Amino acid sequence: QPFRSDGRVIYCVNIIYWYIRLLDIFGVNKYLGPYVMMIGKMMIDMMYFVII
Amino acid sequence: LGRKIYEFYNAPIVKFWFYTLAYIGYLMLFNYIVLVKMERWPSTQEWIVISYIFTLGIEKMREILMSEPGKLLQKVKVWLQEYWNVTDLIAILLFSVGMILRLQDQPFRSDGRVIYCVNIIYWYIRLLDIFGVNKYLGPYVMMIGKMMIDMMYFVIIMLVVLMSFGVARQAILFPNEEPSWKLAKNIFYMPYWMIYGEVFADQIDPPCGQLPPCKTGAWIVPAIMACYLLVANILLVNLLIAVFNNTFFEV
Amino acid sequence: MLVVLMSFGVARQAILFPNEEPSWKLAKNIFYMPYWMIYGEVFADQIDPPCGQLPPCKTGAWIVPAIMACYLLVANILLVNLLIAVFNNTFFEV
Ligand SMILES: CC(C)CCC[C@@H](C)[C@H]1CC[C@H]2[C@@H]3CC=C4C[C@@H](OC(=O)CCC(=O)O)CC[C@]4(C)[C@H]3CC[C@]12C
Ligand SMILES: CC(C)CCC[C@@H](C)[C@H]1CC[C@H]2[C@@H]3CC=C4C[C@@H](OC(=O)CCC(=O)O)CC[C@]4(C)[C@H]3CC[C@]12C
Ligand SMILES: CC(C)CCC[C@@H](C)[C@H]1CC[C@H]2[C@@H]3CC=C4C[C@@H](OC(=O)CCC(=O)O)CC[C@]4(C)[C@H]3CC[C@]12C
Ligand SMILES: CC(C)CCC[C@@H](C)[C@H]1CC[C@H]2[C@@H]3CC=C4C[C@@H](OC(=O)CCC(=O)O)CC[C@]4(C)[C@H]3CC[C@]12C
Ligand SMILES: CC(C)CCC[C@@H](C)[C@H]1CC[C@H]2[C@@H]3CC=C4C[C@@H](OC(=O)CCC(=O)O)CC[C@]4(C)[C@H]3CC[C@]12C
Ligand SMILES: CC(C)CCC[C@@H](C)[C@H]1CC[C@H]2[C@@H]3CC=C4C[C@@H](OC(=O)CCC(=O)O)CC[C@]4(C)[C@H]3CC[C@]12C
Ligand SMILES: Cc1cc(NC(=O)[C@H](c2ccccc2)N2CCCc3ccccc32)no1
Repeated sequence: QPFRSDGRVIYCVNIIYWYIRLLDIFGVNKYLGPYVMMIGKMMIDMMYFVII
Repeated sequence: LGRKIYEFYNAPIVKFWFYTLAYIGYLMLFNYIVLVKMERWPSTQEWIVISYIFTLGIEKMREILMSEPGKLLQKVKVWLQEYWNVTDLIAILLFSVGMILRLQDQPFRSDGRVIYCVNIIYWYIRLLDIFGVNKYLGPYVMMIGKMMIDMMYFVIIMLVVLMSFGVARQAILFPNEEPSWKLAKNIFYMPYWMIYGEVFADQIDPPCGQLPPCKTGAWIVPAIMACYLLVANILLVNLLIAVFNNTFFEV
Repeated sequence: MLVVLMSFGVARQAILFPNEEPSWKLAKNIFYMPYWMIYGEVFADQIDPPCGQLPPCKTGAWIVPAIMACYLLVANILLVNLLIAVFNNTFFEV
């Protein structure tokens, strides 16, 4: 301690990333892949929206 | 006059409206018996509802027997090819199970009440099913179907994002909960009502250390809360705006 | 919407509050609670209050969060978006 709780925090943000990798693997499905590229282009447009 | 009354009452539109009025009265008496009490023996309204269900089951057996094929398993499969017949049979067995439980003593009576409520849910969905006769409601019904499929795929993606945020929140804050099934309750509880309005303003960054001491990374939870709800609400909800608009053109 | 909302309200007021005698306030509750549930405020205090730890839990008190989630989900998203699409395709003709 106190580095153990910091390691726990890093473990949680890595969970976040590995669920995003589970979102990445959904490009095999023909119904989820279009939604994934929606997430990408809508993320760019929301970056400009987030500025305004 | 006898030919007049017999020619009137055998008309299919008269049959449709009489069945609709009887279904309306059925839904009324079902509402009455799920709000008002039940004892060791049922009331007259609940006996009428039981009679409704059992005669509907007898009529469904008449539908199965008097169909077009001649083999028993073939005509049963032909009748079960329709989805509404499948859910109707599931509800009939559910009501009979609930009535068997309710005719027994406590604590099975409250379980029968629970089954009665979820059967109410189903019979209101059947009232939604009957709205395919109207030229203005039928398009809305097929919207409900195709939008339900698209929301199933949306619910998969939303469930991934929401589950990740809930796991991160319940692992940063509350860092000392032993193995219990209530952890899943928390991670599915908090973000799901976070989407829909109420952000739980008291629960986000409560004052600590000024009060219990702050957990390590307690400031990370406002940041991942902001990031999660942001991309969740705006990205996926708008996404569903675009999805349901491009579904409506074809329909 | 009235069909779906009425079914959820009847189910909620029949699972929870299982001991209310015949009174016209039952209709008040079943039209009260889901209608403001749609529009914002989800009544966070009233959903899964701690019981048995406090009055004992009614049977199936855990079913009300599930049917709450299912109801508002399909209610809010399915019908409200549906009205987005409906009002967009009305605006073209007008
Ligand atoms: C990835 C998606 C599709 C599902 C995510 C599910 C998780 C939220 C679940 C699945 C595995 C679950 C765990 C499986 C085992 C247990 C032991 C369980 O312990 C007991 O019930 C006490 C008795 C015993 O230890 O056997 C408490 C819940 C817990 C930690 C569960 C917590 C919730 C978890 C992580
Ligand atoms: C692929 C998609 C469409 C699946 C959608 C369904 C799931 C998101 C649902 C169905 C079954 C649900 C589970 C059914 C039962 C429980 C036990 C429940 O345990 C408690 O609440 C603790 C005990 C208690 O306090 O009653 C926690 C939620 C959980 C894991 C539920 C989490 C959400 C689940 C996985
Ligand atoms: C996306 C655009 C349009 C707006 C920008 C939003 C975020 C950049 C803001 C909104 C909420 C903010 C957070 C609100 C509260 C806190 C807690 C604060 O920590 C504390 O007050 C001490 C620890 C604690 O008590 O939790 C650190 C900054 C932080 C994470 C803020 C960081 C910046 C955030 C994430
Ligand atoms: C299906 C749609 C279109 C309407 C749904 C309406 C229901 C919510 C209503 C219609 C029938 C009503 C019931 C009709 C009769 C009564 C008796 C009533 O009792 C009294 O007023 C006391 C005096 C007496 O018993 O006559 C209390 C309300 C109650 C249970 C009503 C509760 C609310 C109900 C179920
Ligand atoms: C087909 C659609 C478009 C019809 C839309 C109208 C209905 C949804 C409204 C119109 C009349 C309303 C009813 C008028 C009066 C009452 C009595 C009211 O009784 C009480 O609140 C108890 C007494 C009290 O505390 O004042 C409960 C709601 C109810 C049944 C209302 C429920 C909602 C109703 C049926
Ligand atoms: C649809 C996708 C995108 C997200 C998944 C949402 C549901 C699957 C979650 C959200 C709210 C959850 C419920 C929140 C609280 C509870 C109460 C819990 O029961 C108790 O805590 C004990 C009884 C009580 O006190 O009510 C059982 C699990 C349950 C129904 C949970 C089951 C899973 C639910 C319905
Ligand atoms: C109990 C109970 C259910 C019920 N009603 C029906 O389940 C249904 C119906 C619903 C609304 C309007 C009209 C009819 N119905 C009755 C006879 C079998 C059948 C076949 C095909 C389509 C509908 C239908 N009445 O009492």
